[PDB]
Amino acid sequence: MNNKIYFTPGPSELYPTVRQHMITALDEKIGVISHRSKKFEEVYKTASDNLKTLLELPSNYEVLFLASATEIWERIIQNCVEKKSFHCVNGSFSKRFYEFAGELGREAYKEEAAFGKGFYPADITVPADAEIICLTHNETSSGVSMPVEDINTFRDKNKDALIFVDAVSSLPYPKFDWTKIDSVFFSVQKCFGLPAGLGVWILNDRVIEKSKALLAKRKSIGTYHTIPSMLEKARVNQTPETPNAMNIFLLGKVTGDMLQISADGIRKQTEEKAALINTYIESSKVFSFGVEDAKLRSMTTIVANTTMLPGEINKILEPFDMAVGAGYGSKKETQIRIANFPAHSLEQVHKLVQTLKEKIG
Amino acid sequence: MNNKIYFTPGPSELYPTVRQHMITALDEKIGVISHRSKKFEEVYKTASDNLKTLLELPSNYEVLFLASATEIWERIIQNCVEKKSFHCVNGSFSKRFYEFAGELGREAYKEEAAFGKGFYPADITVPADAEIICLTHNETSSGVSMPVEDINTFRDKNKDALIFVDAVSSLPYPKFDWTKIDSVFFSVQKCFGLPAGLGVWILNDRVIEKSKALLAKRKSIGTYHTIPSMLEKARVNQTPETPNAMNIFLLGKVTGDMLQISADGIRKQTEEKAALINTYIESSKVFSFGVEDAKLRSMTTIVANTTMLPGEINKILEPFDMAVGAGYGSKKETQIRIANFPAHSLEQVHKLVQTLKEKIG
Repeated sequence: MNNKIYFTPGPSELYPTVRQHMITALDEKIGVISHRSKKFEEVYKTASDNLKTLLELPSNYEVLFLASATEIWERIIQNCVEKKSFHCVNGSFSKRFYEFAGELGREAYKEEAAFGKGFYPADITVPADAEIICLTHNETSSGVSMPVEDINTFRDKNKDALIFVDAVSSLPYPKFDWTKIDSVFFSVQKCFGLPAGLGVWILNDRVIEKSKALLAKRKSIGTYHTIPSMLEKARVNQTPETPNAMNIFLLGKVTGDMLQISADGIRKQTEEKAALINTYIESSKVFSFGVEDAKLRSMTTIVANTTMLPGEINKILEPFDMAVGAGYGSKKETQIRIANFPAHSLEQVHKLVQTLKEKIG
Repeated sequence: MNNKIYFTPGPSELYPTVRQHMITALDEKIGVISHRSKKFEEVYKTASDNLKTLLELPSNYEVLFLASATEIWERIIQNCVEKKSFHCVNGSFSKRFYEFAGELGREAYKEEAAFGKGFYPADITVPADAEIICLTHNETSSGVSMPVEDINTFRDKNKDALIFVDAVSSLPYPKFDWTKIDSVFFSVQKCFGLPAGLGVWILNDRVIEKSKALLAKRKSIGTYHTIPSMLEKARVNQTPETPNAMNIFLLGKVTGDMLQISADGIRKQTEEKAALINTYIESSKVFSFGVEDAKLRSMTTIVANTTMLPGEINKILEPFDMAVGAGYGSKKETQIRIANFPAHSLEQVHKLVQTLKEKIG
């Protein structure tokens, strides 16, 4: 029995109801039913509808299921970019997405900020010939966010561009204005508290139409995971290929649970936990903020500079059945990353902070 | 509690140990651990090694994990075909794979047999400029197989071509001669008895080298799921993106179970069940063979023509806690499809046949 609580930024601690929901999945033989069955269609619709409700999506948006967020990066470029994209790059994830454009033979503009820093939109312009704008709400590697108010400044910079937001390590925390962007995506092993194995692509009419326009130009936009392919199946509560039904099932159940709290309720809970952690960092003799600009510090993946090795910190936390993440990549010995996801309770965070205060200081 | 036994050809009845293995997964927090952790590397290696052992793969082959078999169709063409492929097409799955080539801008040769029929290699030639040969060991839509002895005839028809075999609905039944082909693939929701959400691509040095050659020619071969990308990670017991750890875990456990029986043992078990079913079809007043040539009838997905509607058959079977598949597509009212996978026991098949004999005849 693994009793350790993981404050790691994805995969992470499973949403607390997942165990019982998985037992239900096994009992109901969710893993056995046909992906073409009425029962599967019901499972699909529950997850799709619950996301639309939780995220308050308008009628011009659709929800599509894929294998991973990384897959979604690829599909965005294949379906929606003929020649050029524009990317805000400030860390490892936003950088990799930018790199995909070139690997796929496209030309990408890059607006870059140093690792540990964010963006100041007043200073940013977007070339007119950029077809899409790729923003990262939460750069998980560095702990920097692009708040919704900043995201909202991009629409007028290039009115015709399709705006995509990576909220992989933050949704459902940000509350988007769906009229100012065109698409958001995530995968389920971060704030949704599921095992990895499912990506979710939320996209609007403008995105769909762009894919259809490229296909009409006799450009290949893919195969099974073209937007039209996925859309045709989504309209009958299905997927083109046999999907990860277990996760679609679990997602509908967890989102149901989330709806009982409400998205705003979860947001408040997220903020209360972040405040506990940040208050401790304000006076810690070991930890300091990994991101200088307080407005741009992530509420969901809190990155702290540390004078102590993360390995040493985790060794101290082990007897207390807790673990935090180490810094990303080359920061693995100089920062920690504390996941603050819905799966993490106030009491768990309280225990973490108290333990850190007492044993690390 | 869903107590019905599903003889459906994928998804299908879970391997009998899956329930307890899933409980272990939950207990060990397999869904929580990092995909970059030593523990994950161990899980990965167990699944990879067990497949190499079970399938008796030689040293020039590697095992790669993807999201689905359908994804693998796409990746084969992207990574390995510059201009032209060759496909044997005799049903819905083999047809769709063939269609992907054109959707991706390639030109595909098609060797076609009617639905319900198979191939006679003596009569088949492969153009020299075909870069790959795509064979389907088990055409799940029609219940027709291409036995290994027939598969083996292709190597000399085009020595330089890469030979790919779709064994999605049959592995581990066929026993391939790995020197006469270059790659095989499957997904886990058929004979491996897992919930859907994992594809497996087994490929050799020749396949790997072709991908590297195309990339060198300055052709895009993809992004996260290029062969080199996947290979680099496979060599450290990882994947490029966050994968379906639950299924990688379950796959290693089930393959462990399978190894205790042995692949040849499972083959004998498969044959014994098929014989029970086929003996009944020989004298049934309702069922007849969906495939005329006995040599080409599938041992894993048995297709029978039926004078009774599958819906009526299943209504009769319902009180007995069993179900069979209906015919594929336009055959949904005139054929049934009986899955005979490792998950189905001799006693279960015996119960099915006895019930059919007694109630249908």
